Amino acid sequence: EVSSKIPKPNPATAMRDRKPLYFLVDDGSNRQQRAATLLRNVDYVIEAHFELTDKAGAEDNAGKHLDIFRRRARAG
RNA sequence: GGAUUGAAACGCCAUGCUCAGGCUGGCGAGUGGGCGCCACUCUCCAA
Repeated sequence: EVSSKIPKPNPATAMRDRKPLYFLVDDGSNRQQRAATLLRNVDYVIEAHFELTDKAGAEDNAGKHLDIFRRRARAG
């Protein structure tokens, strides 16, 4: 894996003088090795329900979104 | 259309099992034993 993220550029100066930008993965300490332990077979069932946000418009109704959700889930 | 301690993340670049060594030297299938004992082509048919 990699050691660090990328920095923000300045579009103006970048083009006004052609300059390459990149991150060099293979260089020195940039390379980092990480181990992991993980599950191998899973299955679950989830129970939940909706609730109205404060910014919601007056026309919004939870049941409508719930029906949309059921449609989408059935259709995959 | 904000936010699954999440969003991105190569095990990678390459190296001869090599050089060589006798299954050899040699040993008798060899000694010896009867196919023998004995038995009618014989009775009669002109040229």
